[PDB]
Amino acid sequence: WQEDPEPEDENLYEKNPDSHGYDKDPAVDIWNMRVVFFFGFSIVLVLGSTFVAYLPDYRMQEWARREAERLVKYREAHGLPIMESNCFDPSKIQLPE
Amino acid sequence: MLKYIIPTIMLMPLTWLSKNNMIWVNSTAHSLLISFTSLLLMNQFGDNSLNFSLLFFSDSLSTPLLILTMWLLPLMLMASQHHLSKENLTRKKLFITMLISLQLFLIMTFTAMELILFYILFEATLVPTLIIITRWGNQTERLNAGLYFLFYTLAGSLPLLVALIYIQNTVGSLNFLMLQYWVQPVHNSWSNVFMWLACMMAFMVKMPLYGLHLWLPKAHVEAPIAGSMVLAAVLLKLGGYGMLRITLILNPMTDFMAYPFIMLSLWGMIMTSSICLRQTDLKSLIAYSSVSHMALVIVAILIQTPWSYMGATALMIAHGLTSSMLFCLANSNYERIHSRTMILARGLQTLLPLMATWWLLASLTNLALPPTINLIGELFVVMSTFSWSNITIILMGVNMVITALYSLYMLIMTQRGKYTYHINNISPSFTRENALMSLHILPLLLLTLNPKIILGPLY
Amino acid sequence: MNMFSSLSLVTLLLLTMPIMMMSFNTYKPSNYPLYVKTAISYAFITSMIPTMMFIHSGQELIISNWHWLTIQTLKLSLSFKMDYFSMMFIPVALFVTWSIMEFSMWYMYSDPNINKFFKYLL
Amino acid sequence: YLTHQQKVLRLYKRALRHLESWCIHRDKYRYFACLLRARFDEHKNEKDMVKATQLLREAEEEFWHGQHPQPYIFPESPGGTSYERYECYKVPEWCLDDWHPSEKAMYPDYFAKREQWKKLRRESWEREVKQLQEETPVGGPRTEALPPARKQGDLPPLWWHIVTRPRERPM
Amino acid sequence: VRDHWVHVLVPMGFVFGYYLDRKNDEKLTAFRNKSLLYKRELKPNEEVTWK
Amino acid sequence: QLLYITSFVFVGYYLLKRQDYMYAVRDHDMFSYIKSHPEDFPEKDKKTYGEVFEEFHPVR
Amino acid sequence: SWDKDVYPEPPRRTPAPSPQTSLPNPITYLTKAFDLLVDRPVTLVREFIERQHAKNKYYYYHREFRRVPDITECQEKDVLCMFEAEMQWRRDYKVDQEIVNIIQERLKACQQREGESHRQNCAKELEQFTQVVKAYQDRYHDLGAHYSARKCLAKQKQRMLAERKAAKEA
Amino acid sequence: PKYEASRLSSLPTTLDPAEYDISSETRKAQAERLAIRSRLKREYQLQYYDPSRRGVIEDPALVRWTYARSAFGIGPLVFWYYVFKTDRDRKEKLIQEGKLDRTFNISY
Ligand SMILES: CCCCCCCCCCCCO[C@@H]1O[C@H](CO)[C@@H](O[C@H]2O[C@H](CO)[C@@H](O)[C@H](O)[C@H]2O)[C@H](O)[C@H]1O
Ligand SMILES: CCCCCCCCCCCCO[C@@H]1O[C@H](CO)[C@@H](O[C@H]2O[C@H](CO)[C@@H](O)[C@H](O)[C@H]2O)[C@H](O)[C@H]1O
Ligand SMILES: CCCCCCCCCCCCO[C@@H]1O[C@H](CO)[C@@H](O[C@H]2O[C@H](CO)[C@@H](O)[C@H](O)[C@H]2O)[C@H](O)[C@H]1O
Repeated sequence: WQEDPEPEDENLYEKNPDSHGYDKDPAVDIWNMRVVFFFGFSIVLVLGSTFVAYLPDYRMQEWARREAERLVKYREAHGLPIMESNCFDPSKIQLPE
Repeated sequence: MLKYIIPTIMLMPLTWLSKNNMIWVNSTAHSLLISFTSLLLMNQFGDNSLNFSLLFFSDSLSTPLLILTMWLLPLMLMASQHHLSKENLTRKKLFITMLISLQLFLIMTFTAMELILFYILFEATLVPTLIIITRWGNQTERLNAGLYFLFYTLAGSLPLLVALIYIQNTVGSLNFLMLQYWVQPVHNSWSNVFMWLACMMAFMVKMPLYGLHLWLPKAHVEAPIAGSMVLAAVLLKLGGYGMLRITLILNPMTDFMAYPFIMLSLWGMIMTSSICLRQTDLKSLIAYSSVSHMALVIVAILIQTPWSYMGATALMIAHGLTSSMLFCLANSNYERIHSRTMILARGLQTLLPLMATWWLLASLTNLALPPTINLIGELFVVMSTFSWSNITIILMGVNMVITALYSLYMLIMTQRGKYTYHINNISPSFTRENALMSLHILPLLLLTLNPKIILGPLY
Repeated sequence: MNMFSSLSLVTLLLLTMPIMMMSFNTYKPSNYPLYVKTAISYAFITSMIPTMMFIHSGQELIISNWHWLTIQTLKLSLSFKMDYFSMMFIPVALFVTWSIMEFSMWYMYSDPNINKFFKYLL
Repeated sequence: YLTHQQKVLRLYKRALRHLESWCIHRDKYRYFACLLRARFDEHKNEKDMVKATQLLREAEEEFWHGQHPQPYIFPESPGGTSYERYECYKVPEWCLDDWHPSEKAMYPDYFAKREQWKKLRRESWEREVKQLQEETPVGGPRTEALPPARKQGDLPPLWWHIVTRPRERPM
Repeated sequence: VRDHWVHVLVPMGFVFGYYLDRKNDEKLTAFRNKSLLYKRELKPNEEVTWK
Repeated sequence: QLLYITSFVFVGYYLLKRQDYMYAVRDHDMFSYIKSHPEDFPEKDKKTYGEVFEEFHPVR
Repeated sequence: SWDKDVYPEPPRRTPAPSPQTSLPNPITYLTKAFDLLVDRPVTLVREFIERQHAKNKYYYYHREFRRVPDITECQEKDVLCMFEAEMQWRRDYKVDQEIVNIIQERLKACQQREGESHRQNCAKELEQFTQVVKAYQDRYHDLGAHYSARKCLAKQKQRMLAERKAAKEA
Repeated sequence: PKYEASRLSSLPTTLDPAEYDISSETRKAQAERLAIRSRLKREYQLQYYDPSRRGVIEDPALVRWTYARSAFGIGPLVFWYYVFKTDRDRKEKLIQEGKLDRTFNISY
């Protein structure tokens, strides 16, 4: 058949020794590096890591600890078991038979 | 979820209405902004899930998978734009559109309350994924890879549809919040055995379960880089996410029905890890590595313990970044030497010193060095399966040894030794490539500082 | 207590500082090996103080400074054990490592990656 | 592939090296080396070549029984402790092509001289290919031997990767 | 600006998405200040407990 | 392009009216039948979970 | 800074110095250097910061959850009641996890504090740890990853039936 | 004592009885082997030394190898199934009887 020959591979560095590898046009190439570095590293990674570091008591594990401290204090001051085996009051349960 | 659905949809007009030479800048920049806002999904509560509406919700399982999904889109754009540079403008925009449409289906899939809605979206991901592979793969057998990928999925997904519709008729609803309260035990009967298999086999194929895994290496060897990235990092986890949800309504039948799949997983992880020691295609080696890692996830889900579910969640996130990074590393070599043969280009640390460091870090996370979230997830599963049966520690420990062996074998073969004499086109690493590698590993390692956000609902 | 616990942690934090400076904050490539060797020699001195307090009165303590993760009923914290074995081993290890780095400054003098060699030893 | 003469001479050298590994001390080695030589000199003039092959075969059976299990190896020989030690520092010369212009500017004299070599290479290549065509029989080379240059101004065919190979101690 | 008008599309999509998420909560107010857990008396200047 | 949008909306609006009407009729039929046949739709007596027995299946 | 009843410590007994040597104690002079060179400048920075903090005193509160009916009082499939009971049970489950964590912290502090005498002197902590773990195990162990107040109740009723049978056979 | 070759330790060439009886047929075969090697060497060298070439010299032998290579199934599953099933039946039996110690076991 009639078909084009395979193109030869092109080295971005030959025309643009300063290439960042994003585009053959140097102005576009530089802009594309800047958005990736800014929106990728400066925003998402830096500010996103800061946002995660300061989440307000993620899934109440700090509240649970404070609440556990409040109950341990109360139960020991009143001679109660720290924890009971039964999760639910037996009086509210009607067993079969 | 509309604050994520709509701006994702708007990426399409952005790409089509951009100046010809700005399509990668604009799509990449704005997809990164969507990824930033995805962190608002971290408003999770200890008791209740974050229930937006009648259609969508987000708990601690879906949130990390959503963030990973939206993080992966800009990375795929960065990874794709070089080998698509000669493509004509319309076909470039169509390629970006497939990636955007994949994100749209994925974030809806991970947040649907009702299981039929999850099913339709779960199935819809097939279309852009198949089109990405068969249209933009390089080799002849991408056509076969598409058919294997398409028909493995539908061989399992059609029974799932029948089971889902059957469950709604019996229970009255498939809203996942309703199922949590109206779930009833599954008694022993041949009918329930096939209901169980219909509810599970579709997700097993996706993971993929050992013995249903041969589509995966075929798919990876044919896919373009973006295809492998999304496939390895997110699409496999659709099956993991599906199993974690649907096992709710399969007790207590999972007690004995899990055995044959646990055996396949426990033995399969050793088999696939060993196979990696003899793989000659770098992409095929990474594909088999995924099978081995996902075998742990299947075991974790099936034994259904709080520790195993936490490990499964961490493993799914950790594997997604690690495996995606490895395909990107493998692809960076390929874009120079145009071959996936692992033994072709050796001693690359001499020629590309900083890319050798990325290879080193990706390998270290792949073999689960403490305290990477890769090890955290693996360790939690190993902890929990020991209680399930102490003898499992033998298979778990042996798999750790083999994983270290093939992970470092990859590193030694490609990066160390002598360089191949006749390969004289190993040009210095581009800024784009270095940024791409660092945009995988840095967030992965930063997650070590705060693992709790990837441990899932059982945390 | 406060001198004992502060100085035992300073020993560890001091050793990591040459690794952090590799991020180029205040980095002198010209003699990085001398910099690494000096930190080892200073860490040895700082560790001899809590060792001396242990030898004197048998002072021992545990530092659980950072709560890293809680898995239901398993709380994981970064926790350091300044006891008999650590108080005696650390000064010895630092003293031996101090000699080896000084030896290394001569043995590996011609290695073009001598800087990386000292980072890896550290 | 090896002649009988080559096999005997290879065995003598191999036997002497293992004997030195055993003797260690120079005076002891000198004594036993001369005895070993006298064993080879005994059968030096054996003209019956079937007998000569028997002598060598038994000699190699003797060597295999008496060899040192841990013989001395020169440090940079294959199997020695410094073998390939410096390969990581060997960098092929084409890598300089990719240097940034600011890096090349640090060595203006070196890179001007490098351009002359690259010009010498380009202008010589066609004559090298032609010389090899003229001197290679129809079937192709029967051996790996390469010829010298035959005229003035010609370079020996296929010289670049020999002449410009990395230094043994490149850094 | 014909040069950069396309850069408001995804930001506007987010604002519209945010607004529609809020409008949907207005349809799910059947238990506002009525759950046994959180029900209370309204503060003097309060119309609704959340919106 | 304008007539394409207009034609779809015009036809779509009427199709949505009949759609919503047909579901209203279905519901009207269903509730009338339940009222006409109270013996087939008894108000079942509901137990609390303290009273109902559910087997426990340990996950060990 | 914390409740001494929740995280108790016994009164501390430090012996006085009793030198039997004329040589100076290096630790005593290093201690004085540490006070002058480390503690005082550290204390000066802290007091400046606290002075800024006193100009802006604002408060946060510990959230209080009213009690709602348990899963035992919920009619079958009544999701509105089940939901509130389920959420309450989940909050209690997290609290009980931290109660165990408090008791384990007490035990570990005693072990370190008592030194070579821990085996005898930490018996009271060991006993309290043993009991809370048993109660915690009874409530929550073996429920599985899909735990719920329903499954928790099913376990208690199974335990109650085994205890009723054993008492009857006696 | 003669050398016994093994799969992982070959017969030395100096001890191989076929290394000392080299006939005209054997020499002819060695020359044919050297000729094949030399022809491939030249074909490789004309590209490797070509100053205008930048890239990879594709090796059909390497391609054939990867192509050929890219082109005990229930027994261990059954074996492992009975190992874990037998272990878990034994363990479950003891817990129901109370004979398994789980005093401090509250993580799973
Ligand atoms: C009445 C109901 C229908 C409502 C329709 C509302 C939208 C109407 C849009 C009309 C304007 C279309 O604009 C016409 O098409 C495209 C994009 O716009 C422009 O041309 C385009 O070329 C390339 C893309 O191929 C890019 O540089 C850029 O996207 C744009 O310049 C044309 O130069 C313009 O003439
Ligand atoms: C990779 C695929 C893995 C596949 C794993 C296959 C697991 C096979 C499980 C076998 C058990 C099937 O479920 C079994 O069905 C029969 C239906 O007759 C039920 O038994 C029922 O029918 C039989 C008739 O023979 C009656 O004697 C019995 O009284 C009745 O209850 C059993 O109570 C149930 O245990
Ligand atoms: C709400 C958050 C939104 C964040 C969106 C981030 C997108 C960032 C994309 C930056 C790419 C800019 O890339 C390019 O830079 C300058 C902008 O003056 C312009 O480049 C040129 O355009 C014309 C002349 O041709 C001049 O007006 C301009 O001074 C000149 O620099 C291009 O028109 C623009 O395409």
